[PDB]
Amino acid sequence: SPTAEACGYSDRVAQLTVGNSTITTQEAANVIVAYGEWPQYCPDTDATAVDKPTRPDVSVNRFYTLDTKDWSSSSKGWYWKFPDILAETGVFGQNAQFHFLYRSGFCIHVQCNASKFHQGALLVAVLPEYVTGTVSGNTGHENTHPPYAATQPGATGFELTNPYILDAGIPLSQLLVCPHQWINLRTNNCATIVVPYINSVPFDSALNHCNFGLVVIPVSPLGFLQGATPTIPITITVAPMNSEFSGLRQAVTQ
Amino acid sequence: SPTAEACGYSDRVAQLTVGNSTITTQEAANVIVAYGEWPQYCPDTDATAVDKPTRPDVSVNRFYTLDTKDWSSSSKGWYWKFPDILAETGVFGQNAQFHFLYRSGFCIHVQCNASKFHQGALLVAVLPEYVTGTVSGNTGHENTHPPYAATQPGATGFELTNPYILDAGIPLSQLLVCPHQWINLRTNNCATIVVPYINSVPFDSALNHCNFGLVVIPVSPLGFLQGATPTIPITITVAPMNSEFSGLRQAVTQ
Amino acid sequence: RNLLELCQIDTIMEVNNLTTNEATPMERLRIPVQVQTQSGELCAAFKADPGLDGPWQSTMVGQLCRYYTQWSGSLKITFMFTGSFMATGKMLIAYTPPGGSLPANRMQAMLGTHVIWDFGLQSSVTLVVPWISNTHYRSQATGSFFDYYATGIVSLWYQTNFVVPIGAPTTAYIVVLGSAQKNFTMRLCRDTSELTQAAEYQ
Amino acid sequence: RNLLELCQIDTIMEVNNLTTNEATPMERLRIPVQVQTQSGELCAAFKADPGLDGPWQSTMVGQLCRYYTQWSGSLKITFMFTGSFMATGKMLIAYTPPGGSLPANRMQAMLGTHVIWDFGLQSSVTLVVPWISNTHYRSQATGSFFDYYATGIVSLWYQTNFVVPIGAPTTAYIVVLGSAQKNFTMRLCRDTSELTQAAEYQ
Amino acid sequence: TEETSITNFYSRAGLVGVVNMPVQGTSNTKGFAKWGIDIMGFVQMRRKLELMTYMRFSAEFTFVASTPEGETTNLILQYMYAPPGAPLPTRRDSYEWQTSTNPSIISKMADPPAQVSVPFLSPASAYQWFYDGYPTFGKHPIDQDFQYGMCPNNMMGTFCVRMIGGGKPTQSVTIRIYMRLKHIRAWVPRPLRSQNYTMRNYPN
Amino acid sequence: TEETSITNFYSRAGLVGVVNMPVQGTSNTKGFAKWGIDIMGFVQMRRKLELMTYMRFSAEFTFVASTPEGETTNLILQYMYAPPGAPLPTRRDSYEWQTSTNPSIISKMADPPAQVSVPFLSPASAYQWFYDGYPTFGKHPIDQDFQYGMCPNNMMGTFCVRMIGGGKPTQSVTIRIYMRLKHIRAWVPRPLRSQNYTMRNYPN
Repeated sequence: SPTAEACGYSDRVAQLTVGNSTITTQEAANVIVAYGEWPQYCPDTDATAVDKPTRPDVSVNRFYTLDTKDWSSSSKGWYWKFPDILAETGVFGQNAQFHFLYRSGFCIHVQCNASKFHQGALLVAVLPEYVTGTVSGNTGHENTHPPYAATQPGATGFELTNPYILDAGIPLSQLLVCPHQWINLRTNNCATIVVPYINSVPFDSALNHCNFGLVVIPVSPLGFLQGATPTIPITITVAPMNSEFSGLRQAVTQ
Repeated sequence: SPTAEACGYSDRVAQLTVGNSTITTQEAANVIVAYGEWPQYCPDTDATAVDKPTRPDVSVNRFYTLDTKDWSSSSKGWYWKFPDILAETGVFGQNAQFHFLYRSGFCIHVQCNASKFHQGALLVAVLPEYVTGTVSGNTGHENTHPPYAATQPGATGFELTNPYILDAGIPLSQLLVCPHQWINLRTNNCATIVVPYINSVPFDSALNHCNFGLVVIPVSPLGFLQGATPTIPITITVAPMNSEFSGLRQAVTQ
Repeated sequence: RNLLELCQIDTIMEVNNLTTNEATPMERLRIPVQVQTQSGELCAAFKADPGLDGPWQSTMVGQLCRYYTQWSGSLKITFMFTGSFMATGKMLIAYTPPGGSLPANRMQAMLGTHVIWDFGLQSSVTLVVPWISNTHYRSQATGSFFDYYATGIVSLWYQTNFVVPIGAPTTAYIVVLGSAQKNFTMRLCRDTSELTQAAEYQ
Repeated sequence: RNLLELCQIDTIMEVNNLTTNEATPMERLRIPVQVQTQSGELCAAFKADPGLDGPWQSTMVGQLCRYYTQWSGSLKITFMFTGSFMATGKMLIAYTPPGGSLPANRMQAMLGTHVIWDFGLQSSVTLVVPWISNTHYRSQATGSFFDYYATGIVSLWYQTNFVVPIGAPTTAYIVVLGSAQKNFTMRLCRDTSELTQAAEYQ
Repeated sequence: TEETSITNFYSRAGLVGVVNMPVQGTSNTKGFAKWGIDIMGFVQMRRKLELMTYMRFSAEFTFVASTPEGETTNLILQYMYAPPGAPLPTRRDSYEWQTSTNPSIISKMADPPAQVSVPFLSPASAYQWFYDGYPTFGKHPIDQDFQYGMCPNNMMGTFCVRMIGGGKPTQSVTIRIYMRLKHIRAWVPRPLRSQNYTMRNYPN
Repeated sequence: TEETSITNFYSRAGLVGVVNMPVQGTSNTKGFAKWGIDIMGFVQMRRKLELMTYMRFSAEFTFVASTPEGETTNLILQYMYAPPGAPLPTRRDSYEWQTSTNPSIISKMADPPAQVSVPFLSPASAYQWFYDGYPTFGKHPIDQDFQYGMCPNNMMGTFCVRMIGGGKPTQSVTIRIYMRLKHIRAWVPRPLRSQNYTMRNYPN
């Protein structure tokens, strides 16, 4: 069985390879693959499109270190819309914005500057639908509703104010049901997940509503002395698997 | 066919063996086995429990001479709740009280000081459910109901006031339907029964309502001269077959 | 499961319905036998058919017989001698075949179908009662009307006597069991003759 | 698809239902452990059965259990030690088998079924809770009435202690997960105990 | 014979119970009729069942509706079947009655009569006609005392029967239900009893 | 168990919705009843479906008619089934109602009840209980904003139910419909949620 102690995983290593990038981290997580699947390329039977897709594998599929966020003792998590975030950056993003249809799984690496001390494991999860919702005036009468900007966080992967607010309405406790790779950070704080996914909607432009949202929300408070460092950054790098796009057209950020 | 004369049975002998005890009596009864079954150990298919049962065979399965009761010319019978009676004594009882589930058949030997003269055969029977009932005020309006103490006679095997009162509401005549080994005592007064039983309820804690009640109620009055002895004790010894218990926990008499 | 299985059951029917008490069947149930110098006195008699006497009906067999309008089968009645070992004495138990009356005679009774009991020889003796009938099946309840119904009578008598060293009881009991033979059948089930509900419920 | 699959799910049940806030399950959810010189203090206790405590019910397992009137299956509760690496300390987690009460004693508690946790030895330890029952299946909601229903209790205690270099936090949390073993079954589905609609719709 | 065996004896249909929902009557003004379902309830049936200690039940249910008049009227009656776990409907209109889980049959009065077949409901391998001893562990008071019998295993559940109308009925309906046991395997020596009255037909 | 699996759980019939066409009532004076058909609409059902992200639907429909009285009357009701493309009838008499393409069944009230089996309607491989994100490309105002949810794929279509009469009805009819899902294959990890109120049973 898995080592009991570590949220871990990985003392040992992890290596992610993609075109024109390889990243290895000693402080890594063992990869957990979504639903025991691995990302694939859309089958002929599967594909309606009838246009030969372009699969720039390397340039597109590779390592983007999109963002770093420092972590406080506790922080409100932010979660990261899959399509947009890459979209902002090229090459992938430019194509993604350009091209109507994007579908692909990707491999995700989250790493922190390794700290033994860190505790208060943080939940990381990917959610396909993730459908956001509001207090609705908190009366519930209000019946309120999305930002476009919210909808497309872009690269930033705009944060969710409250952990259950994270999408949607799903309590921190219950959220676990969607599997997480926790970073206790008690061990090295790193997570690796590959989420091959079969999408609910047979195709999502992802030009619009994002295919996935990657969420990070701390279960347990970081606790620590005055004695040692107040800060540790958390950085996320992800590389998509070979994506499929159709609709060459003009470029729109949309 | 069976010897007509004897209620008997046994001039010849009976021997009961159990761990750390063997009892043989010349004045014995030939064993009658319940329903043509013999006590067994619960099958895997049979058992829900999923805990490895403990089967202390010898210490548990062996001879307890629980009680002796002298017999008058006529006496009101008492009947003996199976689980409790052993329960009071160890080793079995201690475990029984300790452990939630007890199920097992047992071999029963009832013996009297042998007397040829004795007559007025006494009915001995075991009843699974035996469900006691009251006169209910004798109007029948009363709708009355159990003692806890009554429920758990403990070792003593508290007596039933009236023979049909014996459980339940079952006339001395009719009672025979549940098979008896009678002791006429016309011959040697001894009975041996092994009652392997398949219990109605798939499991009974027997911590509570007793699995069986062993009853002794005289059909025919003892009749005898001034000429010879007024008294003869009747003693019962029983040894359980290998029991099954589950739920190790703490000890409760309950 | 079969009712017949119940019929077999050992359970005891009283020799004759004599009610010292309604409440206790017992009083009738055991039949006294005592030392009596007289020769061929009548121990007891009951209509063999379970229905008539009643104690039979009280017994499982009787109860079931009540259930079924028709029964055919050899009935068996066992008698057990509860007296003391020291005691001895011989008895006569006779089935009087239908068409006969109750013999009311030692000699008359004896000839019928009988067994001689020897006490001390045998504590218990087994009487057997054949199915003898004009009709293949008999009806359960025997009214005045139906002869075909009627099974016959059983009677017990003293063959020799009852004898005991003084130092031993003068008087003793015999207990009666009864059952149905392996081949015993019933038909024409009826509403429960055996038990009628005191009240029905909505 | 099967509900049971959901039952397995890792998702977290709070050790004991302590509501700092109704809104946030979290407060109860994490259970403090702190350096305490005393020996055998009670970390926490909850009725093992998911229904009673509530945090279990809040969890997927609890929710499902609410669904089905009867459940049988070994439940598993994992505990995760969120404290810092530097920290160490040993704990005792015990199932008190039915028929027992909550031990309220280190010694009493320990004997039952227990594991000894060694912190630093193992960040996390896994408790296991067997299905021990008189009856093949148990009912979901445990009222005062039904003993047969009742699963038992779980309690956590300090085996050794909690210890940390100063420079390290005195206090730490443990997070509780729970799941159902491979063999876990439910029966007698009922109207959604788990969720009742605030209002029905035409 | 044939008759002797349990199935033959049993197979005859029986009237387990009748429920009344008077249209006019204040009682059952509310939609309610539910019944807990006992194999028992029939005095006669009770005794027979009592005869054998344990049985497994498979059964056919037959539904008929008749008024005290004996005349039949047109109602569309849907009655659903609840397990013992469930909350029952509180009222005619009660929400649960629109329930996903309770077996729903929709019939008219005639019907010609609805029939169903229904499984044995027990956590345990059998239904016991009698229990001696508590379902409950805890201390055993004189008050609690009534409790010995119960053997909750022998608790079939409820039929809830719902009428359509939001309003009160125009016409009065009563239901009689008949059960056949599809097939029973029963075996155990157990006396039938005739004795004095603790209560109706009661040993004890 | 058996119960555990989706089909067993699902298989129980449910009341997807009831529609009222009061005879007297001004409402539904016009022939109209149509309903859009949502798998949802059942609060309870909604939650259960929500539990799994996607499913494919095959279903049985059962039709029953009852009045608030619960009494049944004789009407001959023909209700046809529209796809989402279609213009719907405008009125009772409306021409389209005499339509070649909408599944037509003719029944009387009793009926004894009409039953049908109906296919999954979606351009896409599944119905999604939730969508996060617009069906629409264009700029995303606060006004437009309500729009995120919709996932038009999960739009079953309409049943249009027509009465015969040109004139107003004498008697009042209401319809309750029950759905069984003939068989569902559903698989996806997805939490059921209990949480505070954005709205009824709402994540978000």
